[PDB]
Amino acid sequence: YLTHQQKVLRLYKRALRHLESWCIHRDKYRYFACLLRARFDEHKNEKDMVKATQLLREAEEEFWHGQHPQPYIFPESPGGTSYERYECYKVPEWCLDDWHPSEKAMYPDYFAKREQWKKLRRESWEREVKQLQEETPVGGPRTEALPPARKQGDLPPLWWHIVTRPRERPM
Amino acid sequence: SGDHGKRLFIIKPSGFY
Amino acid sequence: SDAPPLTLEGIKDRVLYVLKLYDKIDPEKLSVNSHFMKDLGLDSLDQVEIIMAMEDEFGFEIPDIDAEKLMCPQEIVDYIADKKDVYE
Amino acid sequence: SGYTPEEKLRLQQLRELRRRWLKDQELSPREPVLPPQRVSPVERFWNKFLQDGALWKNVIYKTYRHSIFAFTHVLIPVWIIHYYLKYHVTTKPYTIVEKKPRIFPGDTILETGEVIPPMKEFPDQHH
Amino acid sequence: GAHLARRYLGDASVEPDPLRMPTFPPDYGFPERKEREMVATQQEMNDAQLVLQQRDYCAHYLIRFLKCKRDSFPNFLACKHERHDWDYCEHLDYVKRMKEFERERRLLQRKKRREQREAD
Amino acid sequence: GGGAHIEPRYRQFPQLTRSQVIQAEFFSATMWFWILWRFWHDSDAVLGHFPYPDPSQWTDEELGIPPDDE
Amino acid sequence: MNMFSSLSLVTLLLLTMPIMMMSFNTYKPSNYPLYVKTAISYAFITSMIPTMMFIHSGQELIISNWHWLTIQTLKLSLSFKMDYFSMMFIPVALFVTWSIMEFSMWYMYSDPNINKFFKYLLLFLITMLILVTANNLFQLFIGWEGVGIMSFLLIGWWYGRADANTAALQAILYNRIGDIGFILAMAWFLTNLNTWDLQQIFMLNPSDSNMPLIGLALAATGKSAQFGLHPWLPSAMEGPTPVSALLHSSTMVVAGIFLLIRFYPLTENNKYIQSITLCLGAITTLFTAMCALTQNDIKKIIAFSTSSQLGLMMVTIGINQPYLAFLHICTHAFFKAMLFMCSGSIIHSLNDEQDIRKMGGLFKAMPFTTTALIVGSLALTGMPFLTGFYSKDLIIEAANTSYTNAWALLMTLIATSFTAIYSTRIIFFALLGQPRFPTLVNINENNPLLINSIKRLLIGSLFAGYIISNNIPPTTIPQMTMPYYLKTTALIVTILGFILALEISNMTKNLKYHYPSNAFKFSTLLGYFPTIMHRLAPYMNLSMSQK
Amino acid sequence: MLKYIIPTIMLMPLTWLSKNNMIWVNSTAHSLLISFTSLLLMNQFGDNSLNFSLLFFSDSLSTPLLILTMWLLPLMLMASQHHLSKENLTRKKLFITMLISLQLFLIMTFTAMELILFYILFEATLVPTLIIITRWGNQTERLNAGLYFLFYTLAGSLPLLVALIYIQNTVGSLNFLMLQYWVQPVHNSWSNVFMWLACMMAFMVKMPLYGLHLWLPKAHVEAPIAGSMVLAAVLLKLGGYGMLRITLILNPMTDFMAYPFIMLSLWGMIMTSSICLRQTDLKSLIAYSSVSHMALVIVAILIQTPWSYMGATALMIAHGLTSSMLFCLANSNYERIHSRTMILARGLQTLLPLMATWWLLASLTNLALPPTINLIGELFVVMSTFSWSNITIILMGVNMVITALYSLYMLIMTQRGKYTYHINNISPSFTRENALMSLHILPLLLLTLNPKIILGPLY
Amino acid sequence: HITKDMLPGPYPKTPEERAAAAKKYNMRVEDYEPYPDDGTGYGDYPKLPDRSQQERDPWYDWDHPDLRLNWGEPMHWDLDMYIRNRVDTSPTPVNWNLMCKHLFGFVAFMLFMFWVGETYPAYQPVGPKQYPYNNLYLERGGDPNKEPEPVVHYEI
Amino acid sequence: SKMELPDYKQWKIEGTPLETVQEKLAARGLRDPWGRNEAWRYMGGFANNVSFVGALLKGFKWGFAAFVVAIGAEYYLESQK
Ligand SMILES: C[C@H](CCC(=O)O)[C@H]1CC[C@H]2[C@@H]3[C@H](O)C[C@@H]4C[C@H](O)CC[C@]4(C)[C@H]3C[C@H](O)[C@]12C
Ligand SMILES: *C(=O)CCCCCCCCCCCCC
Repeated sequence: YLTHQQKVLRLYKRALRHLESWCIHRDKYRYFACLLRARFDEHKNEKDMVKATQLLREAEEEFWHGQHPQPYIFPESPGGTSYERYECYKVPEWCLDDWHPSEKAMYPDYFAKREQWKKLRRESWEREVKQLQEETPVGGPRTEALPPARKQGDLPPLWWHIVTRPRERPM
Repeated sequence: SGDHGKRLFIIKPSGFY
Repeated sequence: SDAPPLTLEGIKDRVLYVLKLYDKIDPEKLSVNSHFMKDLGLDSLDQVEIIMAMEDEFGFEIPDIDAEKLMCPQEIVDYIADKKDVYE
Repeated sequence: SGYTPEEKLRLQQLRELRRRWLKDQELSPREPVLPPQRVSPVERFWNKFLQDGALWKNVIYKTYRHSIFAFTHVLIPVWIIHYYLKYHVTTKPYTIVEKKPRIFPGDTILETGEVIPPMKEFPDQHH
Repeated sequence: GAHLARRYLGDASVEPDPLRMPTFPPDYGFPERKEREMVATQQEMNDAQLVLQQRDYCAHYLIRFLKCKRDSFPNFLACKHERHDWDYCEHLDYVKRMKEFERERRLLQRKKRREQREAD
Repeated sequence: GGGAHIEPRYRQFPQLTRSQVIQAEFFSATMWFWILWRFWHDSDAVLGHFPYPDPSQWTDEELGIPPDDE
Repeated sequence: MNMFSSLSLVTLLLLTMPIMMMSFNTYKPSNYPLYVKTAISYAFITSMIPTMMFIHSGQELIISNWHWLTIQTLKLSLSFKMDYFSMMFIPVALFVTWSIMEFSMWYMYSDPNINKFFKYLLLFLITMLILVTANNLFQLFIGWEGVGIMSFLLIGWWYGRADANTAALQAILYNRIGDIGFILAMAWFLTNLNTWDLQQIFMLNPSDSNMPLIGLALAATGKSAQFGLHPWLPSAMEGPTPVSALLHSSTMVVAGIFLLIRFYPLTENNKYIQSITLCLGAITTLFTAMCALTQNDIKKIIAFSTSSQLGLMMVTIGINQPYLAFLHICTHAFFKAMLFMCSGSIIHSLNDEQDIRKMGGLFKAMPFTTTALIVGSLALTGMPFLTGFYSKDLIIEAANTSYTNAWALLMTLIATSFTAIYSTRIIFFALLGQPRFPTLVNINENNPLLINSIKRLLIGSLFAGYIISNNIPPTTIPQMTMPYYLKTTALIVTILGFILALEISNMTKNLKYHYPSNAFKFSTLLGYFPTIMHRLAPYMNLSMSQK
Repeated sequence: MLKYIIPTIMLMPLTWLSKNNMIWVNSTAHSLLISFTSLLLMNQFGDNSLNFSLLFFSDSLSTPLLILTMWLLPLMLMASQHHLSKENLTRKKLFITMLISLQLFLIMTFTAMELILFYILFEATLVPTLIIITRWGNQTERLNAGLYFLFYTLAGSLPLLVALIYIQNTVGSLNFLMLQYWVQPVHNSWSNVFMWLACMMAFMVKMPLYGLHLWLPKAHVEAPIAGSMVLAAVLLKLGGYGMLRITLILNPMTDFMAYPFIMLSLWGMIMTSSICLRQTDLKSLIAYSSVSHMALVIVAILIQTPWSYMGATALMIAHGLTSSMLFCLANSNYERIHSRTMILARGLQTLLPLMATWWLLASLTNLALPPTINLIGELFVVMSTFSWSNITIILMGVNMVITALYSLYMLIMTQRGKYTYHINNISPSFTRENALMSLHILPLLLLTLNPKIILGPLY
Repeated sequence: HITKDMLPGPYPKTPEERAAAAKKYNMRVEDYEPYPDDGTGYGDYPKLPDRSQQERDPWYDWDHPDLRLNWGEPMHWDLDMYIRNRVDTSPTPVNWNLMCKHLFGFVAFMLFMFWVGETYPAYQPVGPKQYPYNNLYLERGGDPNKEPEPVVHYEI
Repeated sequence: SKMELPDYKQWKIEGTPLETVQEKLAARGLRDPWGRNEAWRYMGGFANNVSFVGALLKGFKWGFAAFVVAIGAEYYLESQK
């Protein structure tokens, strides 16, 4: 749903690129982007909610008849060339423990530093959940927010997986 | 490669076997 | 891709120049903590242009939500580096 | 709405370790420590023999690669192919066929010794 | 083509049948028609081994050009003197062919212009 | 691995190397040379090596068309 | 004779042993990229040695070194009918890929699968060589399918990519349908005739042969990415440009044409079959190019440029001009391979980007690419005294100078015209114009092989066409007599594209508005063929499968 | 063939009397040696087959299966000891003993020179097969599958048993060689119709033919790795061998009788093939592979042309090697992710580098990559079928096109994509697995060097 | 090892059966609905909108990211068919009803023109070609016994 | 790196066709908010863009210079045999 306000911003954000796609040239697009800007400024001060409902409806059908068949896309996003083009090069962080000691011994700096992640994963384990138990709504969480740590030097609850994720470009 | 150090770790299954 | 590495400090001056290329952003009012809504007086319409300028300045698309919450340069700096895995 | 107070600090809470999670990837200079592996005497000579450099010295190394592969992979199979055809494939009937040579006026044969007639008298056009 | 409409839009009867021709007698309107002497002989063509699509009346001229190519190796352009003979000779056949294309048409026009009064 | 042969730049025109400029322009110069040389040497091929007979100007003199009265 | 025979097959046997180095031996690590390339270097030189004998002496030997099976009254064998086609074609594929192999070292520099790629790149060459030299359907068919397997893997090189997995399958799915016609020939010949080797069919010279040719047309369709079986070719550009250039723009999609040339004797006789071929070639070339004028990504335009060119290749078959169709493919192979490599310069220059709306001004930033992109397009445009002219001009004269279908024949004049319409867009959008590339520009072609590779191909696009056209044997009639407007209708109509295209290019800068055109959306979306087919049929089989 | 029979038998005492911890040691080595000796049967002749005694005989049609058949046995022991390790010695040897017996019950099955003998030995095979699945099956949830086996014997074996015995009284004897000279034309009459069905129906359940295939997919859910491999490697081929065998005495009546089967067979392929796509179960789709494949063999037999039988011989050998490999390949996950769910795990290429190779290498043969034997047979079917009726080409055309779909669907759905995050136990490929798989592709490919042996006596 | 009742069951013939039924699938009874009761007998599994998994936005973080599915979600009956590579129903810029009509017209015209072209083909203003030796009948493997009927081409 | 940046004030619509864009939007009652952003695209030599004819007349005199020498050699050489 995203409430009324967000929809215009998400539409306004998306609207420009397609316009830029048809006009292409920066100076040309910049010209009609201001003309496009001249639109949403007029209806910036609209207050009556039903009045604001009808206007945005038009921006849907109106946009549906202006969209470029081949708009420009950043390669690293859906519709881009570089989407899911380097996923395989990311590797699970949990495969190390199966490493033969020959491979493991090559990296003494790494594992000794890893032990401060597993140790930091387990020593902080018991406390963090208790932080959430009282911070979790009764009968089931209402929303998917994740509260932060609420003490000195406390890890955020459920932090391991997010932090321990790969890098965009590992090699 | 193009800089001193910046040698990134390699994560893989245990290929010794 | 040869070797154009990036650094946390380096992104900072890039952010400012994108913020310097904004006509409305006075050079003397441009700072890391300059909240767009308050310190720079830049509204949602103005902010999107910067984020759009940023998207063309880094070659990565920011999703819808990740452009809304950026109402100061520090969030962007806290945001770009996290996206581009920049650690040093 | 900007990042909420919980959001604002929480990302740094994770971003502290997310970035540090990249720091563990830092590698020791000695890596990848791997066994020396055997070096056959074929390599041993050319490891030092080619370290001086320059145009003259390394072309023979280029020619060596070309020459060694030539015998093993060009001169050997071509020799081998010859024997196969020359004593096993041809000996069978209708094995290797060839479209017969073209015949033109006034050409002499060798097996027979005969000579083809020339062509008729051209009208001597403006040519 | 200007004549194309004269068939699919004009009176196609005068427009010849490009396949069935010659429809009227070859000797029609032409007494003592010469048989086009064939310079190249059946064994010579077999000796040449050319593709039958190339064994038309001007085979003799063509045969020489090919031989020069074989002799001219590595050169290929030497036979231009011989090249200018056959291809320019076939141009005479090319023109001579078009005579069949129209000569039949005029007999139909000749016939039409003759029987029209007979029936009217 | 030559030690950062060319540095990057920020909003500036990237550095141009002498090898590319010499080779590109040397190669670029050679691009149009083959056009002129071939054109002049055998311009016979540009617009038909031989003329085409004018179909409208031919004659019943050689076409063998019987006279109209006949 | 014996030298000619031995040197005929040394090349193939030369390529095999390097592959064995991946099963046995750990001799030379960290050199496979360069190591593999040199085989193609030597392969071209040695292969030309039979060629030069082939040119001078016209020696077309048949070699059957090993017998592999014999069933009752039908005998199989590993025969090598060294004939016109492979002797001249193989050198083209060898050298055309020579640049690609050397170039690919830098293009795929960051890939740890570079050895796998070099390993697999050669494997495709293995298929084509035996495929082209195949003297029999069975031997031919094995390669006829071999490319598909390599085609799938090389298309889906980035196995993480969602579309790449589908895209490789998408190519496969159409490819499978191709063999259906192929097997019919195999079935028809064994059923009616009693052998599959190409020799006996030409020996018996069937009087009535309508059905197997229909299979050949259908089989050629699948491998020729023609109208009806086109949609898969565009989707194969997801892979590396060398994969696209080497396979889907140089040789792989031309196999369907290749066989039709191999079976020229049968198709020609029944002009109805010739009529069948023209209809596909006519409709395909017009549609393929027509969509290219609109598509944004350059590689998409490049792919359709081959697709439109492919139409002429088939069209030449429809007029009983086999060796000429062979020429266009080889001449097309000379430069179209370069274009994608040159376009790769744009792809690598802009940090893996293809959309031309963020391109422009590379004339001074990348003159060398502008010195190489321009050159190849000239032959494609039909410019005189270029590899395209040495076939386009000669063949285009046959397009309207033989018994044809008017409606289909008109499709030829448009095709040549649309060929150059998109070409100015690529150069104008990418090379000329104001700088539209992003702020952080990494325009630096400082790699040796790229410079070296671009050099070598640029030689072929120019010198080869005259050499070949002045060195090929006479296998047809020289058709030079025709009205001058019909003589160079390509030149008359090719320039018309410039006039309208240049007007459009000027109309690009003009600050006038954009209008959604039905002839644009239809042509921009590729005429609804992919989207409608990629959404109708998939539901039917899966949804109805449960029943 | 006593030379082959007895050495297998003594392996049963080998299990009991061997070093308790060396039961896996001796079995493979001792069993393997038998595999090498298996080759000696290949002393075939052009015209006459190889007949030893009044009981046992071998020929081109049965020779490759015998050599193939024994080959499987060591592999089944290999694939099992991981999960049989959980079992105790007192009950562990019970698993090997049954497998050893089934080898005796099989080799003699393909060399029975008397049809009743063939039938007898053939019938007993279900006991080793069933007890293998039932007692030592991972599932014991009362699938109620007794109906199928109840139905099978009622409509299959039992009518077949009576059918055979009826022939012996009339002709005089049921020796397979003897019928080669005393077979008589079987005119179209009501009685022979029923004989024809009983003489054919039993096998169709085991090919399995279309409409009767409901039982096969469920088996691999229950049967452990060992049972599954033999089911498609061996047990399915029994029907084909019998059908190829008994069909010597069904002329000319088989002509009109064939059509109802053929349409099921020809149409069943596309239905069976496309159903592969909707099979959410690894083992089911792997099972479905056999269903469509064998349908080709059936038609080749019914058209009963000299060319066709060559394809079935090649096809029968070809498929069994592949699917038997596939079960272990897919089963290799069941020993890691502890289920048969295809979609659950993905992208095995990164966590198991080599393993994706085997999926690639084996998948090609399934989709008939030339010149592999698979295409040699499958293609031979197309040639022979087309002569029967040109319209048949379309069904073959579509089926092969469909074949590539699932041939690559699992190879895509499992060997690519993001590693499942919550999955964290993906261990490196084991030596047992690496070697065990290699035993399949190698001979399957190496047969391409000398495919002549697997062309049936027709060649 | 899940409880029996926590597995798909017969059609809930009364809302009270739905009230407990939707609890097994965890779905709100308001959206939960079993497929229509008939001989079909799918059970009581959710009758979710028959749509494409692609619809769920990728940038949402799920427990099955590429699958874009949340753990414990009630799967789709045709889920194995609606996955990304399989059946997809992403909206298009142009109407499906119009696009199908537009595409058919394009082809339906193309075929018609070819028939006219094949009913009105092209031929240059020239007659039939001429070949001596009675059309090379003997050179095409003709019969020596029978003399080909002469086809003589005169000068012209 | 330190990565010195160019001065933003250097890139302005003045002296470039961007200026007259502001003129048109100025006439309509508006102004371009990113004119200086695009200025670098038309400054520092980036304004210099060669028209299609220029792409069709690249190095003509360099080609034409040798063209005179190319045909000139034949003219005198033919006289000198
Ligand atoms: C056979 C020889 C082993 C010598 C050694 O290990 O000391 C190895 C060493 C490096 C190899 C060579 C390198 O791989 C590259 C050489 C240059 C060309 O690429 C052709 C192959 C080429 C000619 C190879 C032939 C052969 O495999 C070589 C020569
Ligand atoms: C057909 O192929 C060309 C048709 C072009 C139109 C020409 C119609 C008018 C021509 C009249 C003068 C030439 C007549 C031979």
